[PDB]
Amino acid sequence: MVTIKVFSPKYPTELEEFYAERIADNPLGFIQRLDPSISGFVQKLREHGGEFFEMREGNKLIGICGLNPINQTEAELCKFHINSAYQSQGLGQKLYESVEKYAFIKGYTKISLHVSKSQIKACNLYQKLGFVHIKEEDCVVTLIFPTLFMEKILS
Ligand SMILES: [K+]
Ligand SMILES: [K+]
Repeated sequence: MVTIKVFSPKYPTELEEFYAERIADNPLGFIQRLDPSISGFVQKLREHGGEFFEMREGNKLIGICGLNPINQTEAELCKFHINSAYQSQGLGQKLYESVEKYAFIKGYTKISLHVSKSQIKACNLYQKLGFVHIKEEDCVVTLIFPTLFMEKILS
């Protein structure tokens, strides 16, 4: 039974551990800009009016997804991460579709996101989910993070 809900920890550090496992899952050897802890992020997101979701297989946390309000009608998808062993079942898509229905019910008509240009598999999923390419920027930080900005209108 795959279940999607608002994230609720089984134990206080469950999210930290899940997130560290996702960051550790880097087989192509991409450079990583590490991120408060994810639990702090979630707390702040909820205080700002956002929401943070789990997907579980039985009791096992297998995915997460955040929604962060930009304004009255646009939300930003954030911290979207699936355990890569569940990528061929289309469970990333299942979690996103639940999150999207939630967004829609909440009065959002646009979801925006940004993603590293190196992350092919992620970009390909977002395309599959109906995100459209708006712009690329090499974000200077000197480290350059080539970044893809995408949106989806909801109906
Ligand atoms: K890289
Ligand atoms: K819903």
